[PDB]
Amino acid sequence: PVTTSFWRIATDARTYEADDLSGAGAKITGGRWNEVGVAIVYAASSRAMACLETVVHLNSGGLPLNRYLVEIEVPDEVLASAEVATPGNLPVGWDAEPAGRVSISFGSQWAQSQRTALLLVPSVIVPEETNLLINPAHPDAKGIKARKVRKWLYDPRMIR
Amino acid sequence: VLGLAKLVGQLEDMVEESGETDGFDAPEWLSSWLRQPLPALGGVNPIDLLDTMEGQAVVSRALAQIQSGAFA
Repeated sequence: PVTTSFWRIATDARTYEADDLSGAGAKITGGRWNEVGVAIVYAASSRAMACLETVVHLNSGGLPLNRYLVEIEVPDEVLASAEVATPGNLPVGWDAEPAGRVSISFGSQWAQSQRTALLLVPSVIVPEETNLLINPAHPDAKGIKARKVRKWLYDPRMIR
Repeated sequence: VLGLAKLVGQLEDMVEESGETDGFDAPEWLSSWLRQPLPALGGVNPIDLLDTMEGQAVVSRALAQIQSGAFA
């Protein structure tokens, strides 16, 4: 392949879809690495990690949501240009729970500087493994594609 | 003031937009969620934060992120 896949477990909403690459959802709510009003796409380096970040970390099991596994195909030359943040080089406090100013500010500086289109960050759940942030405003984000590949059905609170 | 009705409404709107409302008991689901550790908030039960306006905002944001897909 000349692409590398990252993963979301996402829903359709009223004004954006599960395969959105505009960062509409995170723009509305904010997140660990972005302010309300700043659009960013959050994806995980494995499908397992997407489940931990999306379902387990927010304890959202048991909701009758129509969740989709979304594959985000990132051009390898764009990934090669990504910034890599690690627990070792991030500012102290990036892993605060609830997320606070350190990670949000770091993410904001990265987004507004447009240093790179992609930022790889550690997960607060498993710091050794990574999530991907995509800045849709960055010129280099051109060529990234997203598609629903199947329903996501694994729900630890599912009743048989 | 807990303002559970506002959180229930938020949850009902989310399921209406993003899932299936038929058969879904939102106050029942919210009751359990509020009383279970929320890893995104460091393992605290969301109900314990509803005594301040700041805590209310934090819990509402976490609930909203269930739909938005921002990592918390």
